[PDB]
Amino acid sequence: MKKIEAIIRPFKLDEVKIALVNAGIVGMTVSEVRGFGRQKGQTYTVEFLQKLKLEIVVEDAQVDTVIDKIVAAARTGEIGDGKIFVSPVDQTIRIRTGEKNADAIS
Amino acid sequence: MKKIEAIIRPFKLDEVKIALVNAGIVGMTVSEVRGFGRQKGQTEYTVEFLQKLKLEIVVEDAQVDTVIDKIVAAARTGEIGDGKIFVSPVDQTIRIRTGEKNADAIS
Amino acid sequence: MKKIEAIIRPFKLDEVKIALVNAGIVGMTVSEVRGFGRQKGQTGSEYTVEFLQKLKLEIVVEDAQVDTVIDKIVAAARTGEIGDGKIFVSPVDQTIRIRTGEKNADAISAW
Ligand SMILES: Nc1ncnc2c1ncn2[C@@H]1O[C@H](COP(=O)(O)OP(=O)(O)OP(=O)(O)O)[C@@H](O)[C@H]1O
Ligand SMILES: Nc1ncnc2c1ncn2[C@@H]1O[C@H](COP(=O)(O)OP(=O)(O)OP(=O)(O)O)[C@@H](O)[C@H]1O
Ligand SMILES: Nc1ncnc2c1ncn2[C@@H]1O[C@H](COP(=O)(O)OP(=O)(O)OP(=O)(O)O)[C@@H](O)[C@H]1O
Ligand SMILES: O=C(O)CCC(=O)C(=O)O
Ligand SMILES: O=C(O)CCC(=O)C(=O)O
Ligand SMILES: O=C(O)CCC(=O)C(=O)O
Ligand SMILES: [Mg+2]
Ligand SMILES: [Mg+2]
Ligand SMILES: [Mg+2]
Repeated sequence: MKKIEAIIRPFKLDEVKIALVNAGIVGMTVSEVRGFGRQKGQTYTVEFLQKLKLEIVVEDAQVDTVIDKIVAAARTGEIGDGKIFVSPVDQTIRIRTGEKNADAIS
Repeated sequence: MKKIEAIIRPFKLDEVKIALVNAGIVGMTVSEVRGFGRQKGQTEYTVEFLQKLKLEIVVEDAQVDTVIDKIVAAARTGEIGDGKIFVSPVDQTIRIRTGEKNADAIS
Repeated sequence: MKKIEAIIRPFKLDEVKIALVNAGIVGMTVSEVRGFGRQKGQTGSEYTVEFLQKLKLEIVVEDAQVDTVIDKIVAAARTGEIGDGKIFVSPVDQTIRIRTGEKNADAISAW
């Protein structure tokens, strides 16, 4: 299991969501963040820009799927399109039922 | 060391916090997020986000099952959307005020 | 690759941003969070555990930069009073820059 964290432009949320659900990736967590990349917030002094952070936990088999769909959906081709961080998840538990791992993600 | 990340119904934060603290787990970070799971935002094609709270608690390996059990007992209501919990590795914890590390930075 | 998460006092954001960028650490994500540590949101006695406003910094870097990031975070954010903050380091398997599809070292670099 992996966690996928993607920072994207806020207006791209809808397209990203649709692309993931259509590919059978259903379950994600969204929050509001500010940030900068290599260009230090310049569309020198350094600025933070509004972004959205998507968090998506899946089975290792699905990681490349999640990455492609976000990239396809979030790319405009201008600087500040986002960045994606894949990190390990040791264990997932659904709270309602107590199911673990594969059963908690499907 | 591990990070436990629990997404829960917002109203359940108080109970969750007291349960954790009374079990000796003391240090957590909370943020407002939106989300959906399997049922796509529906309690009732469409997919919607609902407001959830995300709890992050970094603890030692030996405390993980305690954190999980306490969050589950406090957070469950019995209905879809009760939450989900992810445990992930943490290499290093550092207390900024003293520069203390790891077990002494969590204790 | 490591993710550094630092929970700091909100008014320290600028000092941290300056210290880090000047050390060659350029790329960061900030969010608003609430928290308590060992002293349970406190500072007469007091009985409720309270959440206080904090900022979460997330900085992904190459392994060779972890020490610099911690040093600069400590120096910028410390005040000597409780609640100064906590830093968590955790592994990153893969980084992808969405504009180009560059990965890992390229996608963390300034190039
Ligand atoms: N190393 C990093 N660590 C944590 N967050 C980062 C990092 N790099 C970028 N971010 C976050 O991702 C957002 C998007 O970054 P961005 O797309 O600007 O990356 P970039 O490397 O500058 O690529 P580009 O050249 O296409 O702009 C940033 O505003 C910030 O939130
Ligand atoms: N795979 C996932 N990745 C990231 N976040 C998730 C995932 N699944 C759920 N979440 C987050 O946890 C929240 C609660 O999920 P929820 O409890 O509805 O999970 P579920 O698997 O659908 O279980 P249930 O059948 O009990 O609803 C979601 O709104 C979302 O924020
Ligand atoms: N074990 C933990 N897990 C998750 N978040 C934590 C933990 N400990 C602290 N935090 C977060 O970091 C913030 C600052 O912590 P704080 O500096 O008060 O740590 P401390 O251990 O109490 O050290 P000090 O004695 O200097 O106050 C908290 O408000 C909370 O957001
Ligand atoms: O965030 C943007 O839209 C442009 C600025 C940028 O790419 C950056 O700060 O890295
Ligand atoms: O989040 C809720 O309270 C109901 C919706 C749900 O369970 C889901 O989207 O998976
Ligand atoms: O967060 C603060 O500024 C003081 C309270 C504190 O240190 C804590 O809850 O651990
Ligand atoms: Mg950029
Ligand atoms: Mg659900
Ligand atoms: Mg404290």
